[PDB]
Amino acid sequence: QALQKYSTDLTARAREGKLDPVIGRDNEIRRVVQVLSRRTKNNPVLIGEPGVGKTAIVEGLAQRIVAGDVPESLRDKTIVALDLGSMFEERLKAVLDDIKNSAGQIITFIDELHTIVNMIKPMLARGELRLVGATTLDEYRKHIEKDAALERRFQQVYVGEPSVEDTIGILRGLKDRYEVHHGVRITDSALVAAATLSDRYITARFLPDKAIDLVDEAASRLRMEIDSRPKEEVGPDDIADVVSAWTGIPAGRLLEGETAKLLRMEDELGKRVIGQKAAVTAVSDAVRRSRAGVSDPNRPTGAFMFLGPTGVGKTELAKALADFLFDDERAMVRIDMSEYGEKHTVARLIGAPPGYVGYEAGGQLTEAVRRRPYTVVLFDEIEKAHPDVFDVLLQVLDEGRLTDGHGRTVDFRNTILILTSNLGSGGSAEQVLAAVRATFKPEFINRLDDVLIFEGLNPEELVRIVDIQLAQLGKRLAQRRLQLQVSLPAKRWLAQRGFDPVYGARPLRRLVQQAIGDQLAKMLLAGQVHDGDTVPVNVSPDADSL
Amino acid sequence: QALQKYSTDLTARAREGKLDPVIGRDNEIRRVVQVLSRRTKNNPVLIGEPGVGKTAIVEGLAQRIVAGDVPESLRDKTIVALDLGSMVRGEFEERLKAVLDDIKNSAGQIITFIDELHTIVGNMIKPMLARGELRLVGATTLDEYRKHIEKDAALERRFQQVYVGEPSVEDTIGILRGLKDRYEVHHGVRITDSALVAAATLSDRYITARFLPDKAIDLVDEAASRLRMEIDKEEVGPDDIADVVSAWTGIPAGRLLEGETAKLLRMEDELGKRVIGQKAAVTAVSDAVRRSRAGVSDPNRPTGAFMFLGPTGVGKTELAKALADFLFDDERAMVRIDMSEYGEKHTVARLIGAPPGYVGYEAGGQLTEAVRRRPYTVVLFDEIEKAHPDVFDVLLQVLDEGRLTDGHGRTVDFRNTILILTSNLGSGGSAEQVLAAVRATFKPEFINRLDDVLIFEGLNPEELVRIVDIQLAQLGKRLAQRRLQLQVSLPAKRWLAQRGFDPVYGARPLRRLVQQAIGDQLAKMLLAGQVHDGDTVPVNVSPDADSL
Amino acid sequence: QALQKYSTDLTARAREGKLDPVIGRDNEIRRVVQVLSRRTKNNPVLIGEPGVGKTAIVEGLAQRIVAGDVPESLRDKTIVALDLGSMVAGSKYRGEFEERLKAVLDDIKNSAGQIITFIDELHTIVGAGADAGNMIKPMLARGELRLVGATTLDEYRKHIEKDAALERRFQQVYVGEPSVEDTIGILRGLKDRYEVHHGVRITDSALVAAATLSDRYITARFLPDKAIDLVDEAASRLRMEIDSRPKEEVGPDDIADVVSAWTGIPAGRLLEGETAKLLRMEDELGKRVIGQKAAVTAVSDAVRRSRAGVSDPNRPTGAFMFLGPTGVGKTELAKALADFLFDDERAMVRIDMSEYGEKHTVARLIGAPPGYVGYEAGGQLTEAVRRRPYTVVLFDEIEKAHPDVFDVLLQVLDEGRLTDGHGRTVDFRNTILILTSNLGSGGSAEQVLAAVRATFKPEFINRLDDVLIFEGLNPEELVRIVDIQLAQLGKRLAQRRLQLQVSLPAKRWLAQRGFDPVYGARPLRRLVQQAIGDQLAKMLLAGQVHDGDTVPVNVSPDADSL
Ligand SMILES: Nc1ncnc2c1ncn2[C@@H]1O[C@H](COP(=O)(O)OP(=O)(O)OP(O)(O)=S)[C@@H](O)[C@H]1O
Ligand SMILES: Nc1ncnc2c1ncn2[C@@H]1O[C@H](COP(=O)(O)OP(=O)(O)OP(O)(O)=S)[C@@H](O)[C@H]1O
Ligand SMILES: Nc1ncnc2c1ncn2[C@@H]1O[C@H](COP(=O)(O)OP(=O)(O)OP(O)(O)=S)[C@@H](O)[C@H]1O
Ligand SMILES: Nc1ncnc2c1ncn2[C@@H]1O[C@H](COP(=O)(O)OP(=O)(O)OP(O)(O)=S)[C@@H](O)[C@H]1O
Ligand SMILES: Nc1ncnc2c1ncn2[C@@H]1O[C@H](COP(=O)(O)OP(=O)(O)O)[C@@H](O)[C@H]1O
Ligand SMILES: Nc1ncnc2c1ncn2[C@@H]1O[C@H](COP(=O)(O)OP(=O)(O)O)[C@@H](O)[C@H]1O
Repeated sequence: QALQKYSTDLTARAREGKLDPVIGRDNEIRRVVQVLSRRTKNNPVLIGEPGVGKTAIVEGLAQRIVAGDVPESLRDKTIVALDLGSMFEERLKAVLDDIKNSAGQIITFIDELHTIVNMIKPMLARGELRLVGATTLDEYRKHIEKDAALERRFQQVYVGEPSVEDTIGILRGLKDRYEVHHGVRITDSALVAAATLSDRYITARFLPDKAIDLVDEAASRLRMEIDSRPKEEVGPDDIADVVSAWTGIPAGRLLEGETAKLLRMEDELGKRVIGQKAAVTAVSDAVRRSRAGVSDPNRPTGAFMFLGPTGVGKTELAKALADFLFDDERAMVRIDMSEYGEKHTVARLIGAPPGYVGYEAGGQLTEAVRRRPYTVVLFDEIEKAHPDVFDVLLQVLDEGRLTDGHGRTVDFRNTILILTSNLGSGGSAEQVLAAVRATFKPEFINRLDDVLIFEGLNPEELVRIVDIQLAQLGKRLAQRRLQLQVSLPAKRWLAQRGFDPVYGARPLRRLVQQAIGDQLAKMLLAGQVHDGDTVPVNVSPDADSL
Repeated sequence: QALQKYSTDLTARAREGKLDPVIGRDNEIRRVVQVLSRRTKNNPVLIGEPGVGKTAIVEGLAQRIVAGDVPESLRDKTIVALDLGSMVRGEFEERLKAVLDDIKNSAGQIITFIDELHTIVGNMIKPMLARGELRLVGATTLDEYRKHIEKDAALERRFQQVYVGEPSVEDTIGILRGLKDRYEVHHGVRITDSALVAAATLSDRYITARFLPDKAIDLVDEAASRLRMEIDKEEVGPDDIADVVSAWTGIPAGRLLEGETAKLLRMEDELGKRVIGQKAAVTAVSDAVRRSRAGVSDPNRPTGAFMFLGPTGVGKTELAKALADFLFDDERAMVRIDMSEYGEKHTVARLIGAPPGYVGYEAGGQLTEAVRRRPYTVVLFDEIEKAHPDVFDVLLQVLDEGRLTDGHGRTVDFRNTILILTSNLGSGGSAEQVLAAVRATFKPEFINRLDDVLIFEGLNPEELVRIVDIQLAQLGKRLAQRRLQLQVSLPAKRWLAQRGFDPVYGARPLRRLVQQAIGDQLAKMLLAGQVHDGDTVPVNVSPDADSL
Repeated sequence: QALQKYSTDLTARAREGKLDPVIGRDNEIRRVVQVLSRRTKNNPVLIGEPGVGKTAIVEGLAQRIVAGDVPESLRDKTIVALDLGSMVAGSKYRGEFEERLKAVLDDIKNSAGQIITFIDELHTIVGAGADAGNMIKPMLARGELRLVGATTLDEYRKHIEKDAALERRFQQVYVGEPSVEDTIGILRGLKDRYEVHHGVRITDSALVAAATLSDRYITARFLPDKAIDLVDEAASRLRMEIDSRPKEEVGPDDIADVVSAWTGIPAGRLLEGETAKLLRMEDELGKRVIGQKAAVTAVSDAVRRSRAGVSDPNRPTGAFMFLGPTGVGKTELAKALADFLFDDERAMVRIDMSEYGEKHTVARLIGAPPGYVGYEAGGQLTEAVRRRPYTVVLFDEIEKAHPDVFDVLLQVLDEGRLTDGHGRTVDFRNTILILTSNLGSGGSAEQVLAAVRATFKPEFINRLDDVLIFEGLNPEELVRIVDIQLAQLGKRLAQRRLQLQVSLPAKRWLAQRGFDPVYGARPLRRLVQQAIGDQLAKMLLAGQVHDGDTVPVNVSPDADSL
């Protein structure tokens, strides 16, 4: 009776009727009471993530106890809690004396007992206090997993997060508490919008609490825009607005200007990547079948690998892909699989486990994808890595998460995966087909999307490349204001001279440099071509004079 | 008695009987009390898997003590337990000093007991131990003990191992039927020997993660608690436990019954639910697998060594994928190893990997390292005709004695696997020259040890509708995220046949050919509009191609 | 009060008589004394493989000091048993172990030079750092403390010789293991302690037999304790047999009982029943091999000699190579032998020499040198033989491996020696090597005894024992062969309750078809299968046959039928 202050009550609140809204999970409450009425491995704990409603689980348990659906050994059982805000070791003895001397009738519920585990171990060894708790999977696995002394008295009970149809009524039961501060109307449309939008896209928090914070920030945004400079009720708009401002991944109804660009991706990308019709069709069909919600929910929103002959665009295409989605090139995650020539370099992209020298440094991939999980990762020269990182990527595909040294889990269900190589480089189709089937096991290539092949450059395809390179050189030497004047004969001359179909486009850059920049840099330092000038070029018998 | 707050007693509470009697395992107690009665290398250590009865044996010895039956040397000597999860950076050695000093000044032979001491061992107990005043009785698991007590120990010269592997079905049944009344008063429902034996056998067979003496008690107590809660049937029975096992694993209560008759009679269209046509082949293979597990064939032979060849794209692999699915409860079990690279004399060592210290050693062989683990697979062999006439010697050794040797030195076992040697021979002959070519190309005596050599019959120009129909029934699940139903029309569905067969690789493309077309041709409607989740999406056969 | 809670008094312990009476080893005690009595750098360190008594010498020195048998400047020195496990243990702060170590050193150097110190297993002296076990190094090289130590060879080399400037202040006393006679002396000295502990008696013949067996069968540990452990084990077993059970002393065969109760070796003095089985061997082995009377006698005589006590203790128990026509029963004779003296057909180590046609494939039964891929795994054969040191090695058809693998057996034989990757050695001294072949193939004994000579070498044929030649299958005895096969089949038909009623003409046609002169009885098991097992399988799953029916067979004009 001397515990009423250091610990609150759930028997008085039961009768006095005030209780947070509880719905569903009745099978879970039945499981809880069934495992409580056992002889061994009784008094379970709750496993999950922030935003399940496990306090709500035990609250519904208490409400059903006070209503009465219990077995014979549960005469209301007066379940209680032990306040962690009750924080020396002398008081705890008398605090636990009431629980011990009880008949197991004032059993307690230690909310978040993860870190409490000296004192309560022998006090539990006799089987007198239930010590029911509520923790998460990471804390179970790092705290109470290896100790065989306590895993004989704890039978975990897993819980299911997404419950959209009941989150509707949950919002119904909590909508009132937010219509008082925010003088706003969150319509049923807003309820079922918060319920059915942020689940697949904002998978960084969890539905029952991310949906509460979504409507909270939406009501705050509405009460904000109410003033002089920004609607009178939350609808299907401010919800999507808050969806956009979280973790960077855009997800709404439609931005009313993005539907056009997406229809025009193939054409828009053809001005930076040239040729590869099959490749552009396949890489375009891959993102449109995702932005619309057609793609599968447990998979990276894009994952394939291509290869072929050199100098064709295997990197330029991925770089243009990073360009057209983030508007800048630096927003791509790029790690080159060339340096991974030994086995033990797995911890370079994973981070060393607790207890070694480089411990707080974190990985190079998982740390860059944990925060801002929408960028595109480029695995340049995947063929070079030790055939053990391929086993990590095996887990990555078709599962969508990986663990690093510290024991946390990050998600990969909204990113794009690009891998490249040049296997064979001389086989037309069957040699390279058998080679890619033989170098990576058929159980890893099974999961992938289409493995693409680039075809190579041709004469008609090189004049446009020359035009692109010349426009680029203009952009470069525009800051000394020496805009170019080049003739179509010289254009075709370059496009013809640099053509050899074994190296691709790199000889064209080499020829452009050695042919123009040579003479241009020779003149620009001897004077007479000073700033604000336009130089012409003309095909000389062998060279091209200026 | 000064710091007895991290220590529990075993004889005091034995003077009350709050322990469980441990009938059975009376050899181990005699072995332990014999070891503990020596002069050097005393204080044994119990080595065995988890939840095997390690704590049960020491408690049984404690109870035999409190009764009094051992030699009077060990008589009148108590035991004290310890919990290490209460001690644990630092001050663990300080409390270790406290407890060791307590034991030391106790000035007697008060035996200790330290569970899973592989976390304790270090150099702080050996000067205490090589003097003869304390007696510690520890316990751990086999591989763990091999880790912490062999490399950094140098102490193994003063520890004696004791082995407790696992009880058997008949023994855990006696254990259960001994430990029944306690629960018949805890809950109190009723108990049946049928339920006990069913729990024992079903746990042993299907709960392949935990072990017997605690695994059985767990299931029994769970079923009893569920049937006490159900009163929200005053007995537990075999079904009353099979339901729990089904809820646990996922496999329903039906298949969790007799596994010979009701299984070998399911060799029916349950295969034909995944394969289409080829009922003759399915019947032949079913008879071969039925008669093979009868119990009269030699105990050293693959469970089947048949092969099937002919036209591709007819579902040659699909038969095997469905076969492994039905038998081993998984279709991700077959392992395909192409006989293409094996066209060179030297490369036959690729599927084994001969020497330790050469290029391919750690990777093992392609065949063995994928068989010694998961010895339930269904190995496939593409284009068996192109493999050099030296791997056939390996195959002979396989299907003449159910074992093989890798390079590491291990022995892989083949007495419960299934071989399947696909091919592509027989391009011109119907049934007359295909067998002659198979006889002439391969060694005509190697084929003798094989089973039926059936050839897959071609697909009826009508019987492509069934395969494409299973395909459509499948792809109907694809757009279940927006509940957009699909249309069917015999002109459209049969339009897939004559334009997707391409009779050099059967229906290889018949998945992509239709999926890309329909999916990516409707994928723009799925963003613009024109459909909602009740629309048949009527697709028609336009004058030339398949528009909507 | 400094070295009062971090140390005991070994001298006072010996004064209280609670130590064991060291016997012998006066050379090493004299060396330790004439080192400990030096002027500067007086610190001996007892070095030697583990188990040979590296501490016993220190207890001996303590006893000698207590008794007063030491030179003038060594009386009343009270050697101290220092320890560091209880100094570095409780300390979680900056500079706290240093205050304790300095207090101990100060308490030593305040008193006169009469606190001779003793740290056991001093390979635990280089740690404690984080400048520890290193401040203690000026005092060492000045003769302030004496610091008698004791460390194993391996730990010494691994932990100290990496710290050369510290190893200089030490002196090594190589404590080699004793021989059998000294071991008998020590055992006879210690007999009374165990005779008092266990209320039994121990015979001198038992002590001698222990000291002799513990040297010939347990070749992984060392003598002065490897022997004592057996005496203790047998005393304890006899005690347990006396108690708890409603001619009370250990004997010289209980020790053999122990040393056979582990390691599997049947070493003993032919207890009863065993002799009956050995005398009844040629016939008992005949029930599984019919014919070859010449060979069974040889192997039987080998086993008889080896277990009767007349055989060279350092050479294998036999190295037979028998060869002959195809399908005569060579591998089957070997398997029947292994089944005889083990009753476990899968407890022998057969290796198929048909695989080693390549040169480099020998590495599987040796290992790999240090610095290569598979090194810590070992060798297959060596690993299989290091445990179970009683198997029956076999070499299936050793004619394929090209003549280089013949240069490992060349010294496996005649010594029972083999050295794997790690540099270890294993003993084949109590195995039966057996290697078949197929030279000849029809030729007479003087046309195959030329094949052996022209294939192998003199250095090889000289190693192995008699080269048994196998006769051809007598056309008569195949009836008994078919009898054996039908018995094995009936044994396979035991989960059900079926029997057979095999008729004499059926058995005759069976022995008549499937014994072609070039391949012997090999095409008989497959014929039995395809003519009985499959016929019954088609006849059991489809009714018309049920368990219990004494199924008869017939001799129908066509292939055999029911
Ligand atoms: N289709 C193309 N469109 C635009 N630029 C291209 C194209 N093909 C090649 N290039 C240019 O040629 C060079 C090749 O770029 P990359 O894509 O990095 O080379 P690659 O095709 O990936 O071959 P490797 O294996 O990486 S050397 C770059 O300077 C590109 O700008
Ligand atoms: N022979 C036996 N007699 C009575 N009870 C037994 C017997 N064997 C097992 N048990 C019971 O089965 C349970 C086994 O659990 P433990 O004793 O913890 O197992 P263990 O041998 O300590 O190995 P771990 O640590 O559990 S993997 C005990 O609670 C016993 O009551
Ligand atoms: N000369 C001896 N006289 C009497 N007993 C001996 C003698 N040599 C060895 N022993 C006994 O043989 C055993 C050897 O044990 P120890 O010498 O203490 O072990 P150790 O020599 O320190 O080897 P390590 O490195 O500690 S495992 C003890 O039981 C000794 O009593
Ligand atoms: N005297 C015999 N007693 C029993 N079985 C025999 C006898 N002679 C031959 N056999 C049988 O003949 C068959 C072949 O015997 P194996 O010894 O295995 O052949 P093999 O001696 O190894 O000949 P190769 O050269 O290796 S093919 C087995 O089924 C034996 O049971
Ligand atoms: N099913 C539900 N319906 C309505 N409100 C709920 C429900 N579950 C929880 N709540 C309320 O929302 C909050 C959720 O937070 P909390 O339960 O602490 O999350 P967690 O379970 O991760 O600890 C609680 O304070 C509770 O009052
Ligand atoms: N009899 C069949 N039953 C079901 N699907 C079949 C059948 N024959 C072919 N298929 C289809 O063809 C696809 C590929 O055929 P597959 O067997 O992989 O090619 P191959 O026979 O050349 O190895 C299967 O995934 C399946 O969709």
